[PDB]
Amino acid sequence: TRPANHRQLTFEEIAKSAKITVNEVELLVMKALSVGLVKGSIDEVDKRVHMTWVQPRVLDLQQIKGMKDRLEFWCTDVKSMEMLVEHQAHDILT
Amino acid sequence: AVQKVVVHPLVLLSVVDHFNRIGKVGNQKRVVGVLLGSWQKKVLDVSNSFAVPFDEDDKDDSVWFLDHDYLENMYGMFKKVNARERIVGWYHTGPKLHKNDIAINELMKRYCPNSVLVIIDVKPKDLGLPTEAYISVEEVHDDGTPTSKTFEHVTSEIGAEEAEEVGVEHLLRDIKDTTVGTLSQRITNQVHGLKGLNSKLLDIRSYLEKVATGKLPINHQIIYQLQDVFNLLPDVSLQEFVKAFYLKTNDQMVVVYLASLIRSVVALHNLINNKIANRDAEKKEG
Amino acid sequence: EKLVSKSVFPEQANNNEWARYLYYTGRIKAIQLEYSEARRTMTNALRKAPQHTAVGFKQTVHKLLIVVELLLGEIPDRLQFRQPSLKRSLMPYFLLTQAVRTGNLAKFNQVLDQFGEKFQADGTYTLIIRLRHNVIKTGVRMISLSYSRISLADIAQKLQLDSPEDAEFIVAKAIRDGVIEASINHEKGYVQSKEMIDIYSTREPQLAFHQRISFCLDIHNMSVKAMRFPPKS
Amino acid sequence: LLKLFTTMELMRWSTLVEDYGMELRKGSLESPATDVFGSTEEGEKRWKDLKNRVVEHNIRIMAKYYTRITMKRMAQLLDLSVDESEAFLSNLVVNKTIFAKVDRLAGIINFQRPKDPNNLLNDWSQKLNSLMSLVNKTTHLIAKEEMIHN
Amino acid sequence: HLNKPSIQALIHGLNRHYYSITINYRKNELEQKMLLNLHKKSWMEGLTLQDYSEHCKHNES
Amino acid sequence: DKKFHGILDQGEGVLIIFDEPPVDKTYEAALETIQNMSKVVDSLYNKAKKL
Repeated sequence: TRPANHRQLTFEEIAKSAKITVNEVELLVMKALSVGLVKGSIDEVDKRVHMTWVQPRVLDLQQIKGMKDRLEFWCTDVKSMEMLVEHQAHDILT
Repeated sequence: AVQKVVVHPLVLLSVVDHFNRIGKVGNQKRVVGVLLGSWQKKVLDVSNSFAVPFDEDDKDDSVWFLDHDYLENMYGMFKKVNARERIVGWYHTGPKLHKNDIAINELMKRYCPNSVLVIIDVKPKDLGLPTEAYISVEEVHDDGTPTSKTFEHVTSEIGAEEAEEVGVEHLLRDIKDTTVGTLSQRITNQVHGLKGLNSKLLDIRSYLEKVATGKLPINHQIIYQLQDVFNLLPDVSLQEFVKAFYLKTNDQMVVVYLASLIRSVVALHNLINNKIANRDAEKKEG
Repeated sequence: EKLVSKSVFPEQANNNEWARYLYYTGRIKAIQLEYSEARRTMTNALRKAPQHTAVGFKQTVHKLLIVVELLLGEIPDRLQFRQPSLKRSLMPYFLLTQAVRTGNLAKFNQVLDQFGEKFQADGTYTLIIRLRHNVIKTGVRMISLSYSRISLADIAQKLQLDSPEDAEFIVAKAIRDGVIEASINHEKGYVQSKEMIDIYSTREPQLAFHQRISFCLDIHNMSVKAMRFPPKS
Repeated sequence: LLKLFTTMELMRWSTLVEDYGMELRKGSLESPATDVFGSTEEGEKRWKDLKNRVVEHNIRIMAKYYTRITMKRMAQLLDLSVDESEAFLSNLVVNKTIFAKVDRLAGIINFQRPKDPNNLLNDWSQKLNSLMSLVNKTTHLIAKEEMIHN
Repeated sequence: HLNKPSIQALIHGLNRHYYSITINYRKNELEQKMLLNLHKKSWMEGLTLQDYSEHCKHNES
Repeated sequence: DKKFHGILDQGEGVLIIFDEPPVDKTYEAALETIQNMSKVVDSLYNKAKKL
């Protein structure tokens, strides 16, 4: 549910969702990352668990609909930068 | 499992010939043939092929005929000519698989159990890689779904052994690009990459639209793999990376600057040397 | 000032001329109160002087450069005043630049009283008059270049400003006018200087390399472009 | 007890002794205790070494996963005081057991190595190379399902 | 054109018992395009950034 | 004396240990080259005097 860019998770937000005290959100992520359900890293000075995923989940129509809408944006940018290169370097493009 | 099916240049140049042989008179869809080649650790080497009389009907999509004796006798001759080739699969130039592929593949399984079908899109000449290699697997689909035949995919790559390589290199000899690349060709290598990445992303979008609009079945697998690619993005906006990018971009500009200066002083020196050259010859003419 | 505004000086112009136009524009810009650009053109105009032929032009430009620089808050280069050709010519300005760094207004007025009249002939008296009521800026720069959190009351002590309140307008004004890069936190009366960053990790070095490479490449084109291969005889 | 030392998870010593101390040290008729952790002088030293061995493994799991764990929170997680835990980490770093830089000022035990620019972008490049591979592999799988589900 | 009598052959009987016939290859489109794939790179290539560790070493070198 | 790479900050009573990054030879080869090409541009002048 993270917005992707804000892949960090404040200790409070994790502790509030699972109604688990902050002292054990530290160990909960410790497990979940232990079995192989995550490939992130844990911070304690800030206690935001930086997250990087290699464990995907099954999808849903709305999830896929949402996943495609993001991808339409991605190809829009990939198309735009392609034009800004082909047009720019037309003489050299050869 | 076959990690790769390296298709040699000669096969795709006989298939093209095979398509032309027939389509020129008997206008028809995919032309089916047999694919010979030597095995390796896991990478199947395709080194030659031949045609097999194949006739099909758009009705019932199972009134076909792939000759057995012609396939048997042909290979009887070829093992005589060269003995390192065993029948390893079949090829058809129809860009989209047919309903007849599974049944016919079962046949070619009678000659090579690990049979791989390589679809050569002879007609198209496009982004690239005109070969698509497929296997046959019958699994319980772990995740509780009907069983069926299906064609699993195997990575395809086009390579060349020494002998064909010499022939191919001369065979073009009029459109080959310089191997050095040079600035002109390197940049075109990137406008080409951008066009592809968009093209691949657009095939992804259409399918996601199809699953989104229901017209296609939610794979439930490989569907979230595309979700894997969607998490592996860089997130460049991160400050610590933003600093580290300017450093390397700045680390390189000071070399293009030193490169630029050397090319300038050499340029001026060449004009001064030339200005002396024509001037000295100018006075010396008198 | 108008004529230069609409007119465009041919870029592919004689070095001799390019040097001249830069001085006249520098003179115009300096009077128009566009100081910062006055230095950039005048220093560039000086750089284009015909090495050692024009003892005069270098004399006058240095005359404006020294006065132009002072009004902007920069103490000019000392190697100037010792040079042979400009030694006695700029010595009249010498006593001035010493005055500004000393900030001894009484000394500054004394010089204008004596050497001031000579300035008029050079066509600079007016610019010096600007300085007399602008000597405070540099000392505001000197304080901002060395101190990084100087309390306002301290600024008043080290710049001779009459009151701690008076400096605030001058301290801000120098801050306001971009002679400093500091922020006056009035909550507790301290002129914080800007925390300088690691530029090499920011985009400044790349931009400086671009203007450099564009000119370097252009030099190659200009050299190659002419190359004046005589029509093969 | 064997599994805990192969389980890549934090194992609190006080939990371990409270859970396995009686069965191991004291023993019983059903559990024939061993002389390794007996009350003898040499046994007790082994018991101190078990607390040392347990602490080290908690360190490695700390090093593998954490990046910046404050000294106190690290102290609580090893069952040591602020000072001792500092020494134990220091003895490890000096012996090159693990990589730690105890920023004693703020109580920070940063683990991640300094990030050189050549690696930072290179790691990003590896992400993109894998992503480009996924896009093709997912495309082929997409072109597969369009063919089969005609 | 296309050749001159090769010496390493003129000795083994040419224009004396066997003569050469100009050899010309009927390559046509739809065949060159399929051979161009022999060394063709791919979309991924051209966006791979090299690696900076050996790039910095190479630039320095 | 360049014994160990660090710095003593007095306002916090701390010794900031750190690692010295290399001298990035590439920039040293460029700075030496700039002076090199600075000398060649001079010798171009002399060819220019001949006119």
